[PDB]
Amino acid sequence: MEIDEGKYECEACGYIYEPEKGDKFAGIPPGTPFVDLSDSFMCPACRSPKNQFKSIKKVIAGFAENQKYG
Ligand SMILES: [Zn+2]
Repeated sequence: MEIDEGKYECEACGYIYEPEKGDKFAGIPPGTPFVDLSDSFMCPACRSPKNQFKSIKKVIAGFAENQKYG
């Protein structure tokens, strides 16, 4: 829907790694971008290899628009 804060999504299970928040569930603190994870980080939900994670900085959403932007 709307992401960009270095939020990565596991294409293997659908988990979302939070960099600024850190993988508190895996052991990684916040203030850390996914690109800085360990050389072999595993998903805390599906245990997949960090290489299975993929960023997602895109915003898609639009169901109603009764206006013309000014
Ligand atoms: Zn996963």
